Amino acid sequence: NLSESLISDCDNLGNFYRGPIVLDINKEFTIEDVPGDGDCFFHCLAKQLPEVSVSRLKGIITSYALRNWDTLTEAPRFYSDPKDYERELNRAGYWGGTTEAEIINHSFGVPVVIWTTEDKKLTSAVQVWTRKHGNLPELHLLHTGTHFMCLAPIV
Repeated sequence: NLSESLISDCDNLGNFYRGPIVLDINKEFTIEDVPGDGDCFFHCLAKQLPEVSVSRLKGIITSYALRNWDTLTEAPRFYSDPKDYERELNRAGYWGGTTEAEIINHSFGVPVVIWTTEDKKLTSAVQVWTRKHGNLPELHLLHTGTHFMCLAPIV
């Protein structure tokens, strides 16, 4: 259940893949609650990036958006320009999600896999950014209700 194994069951939607995939969360994954002031996205990914704190992650994302707006898709769809995005992203209560997942994928190069669940027991869908460069281990998340948890395939 790493990124490349999932995409044949997804649609290729350009900058990411997405597909309905229904897996038993308790049977297939380990999941972890991580606190946060927003929706837990940044703490979850800071945990999975061992040399990167929450504040450093936001700084990397901010810089990447300022310098790579022409090659991003999600942030430019929802924000007028990188300055507008920087102002919102850097509020303490900002809710992270797919917009930052793309920036993390492009900046660190790492695959990002976000599973969604509607009933908290089975997944309903997965969204996948495939590797862009480097050899960092994949970042996986579960999006449940209005928050994110860390996720890893059971070994």
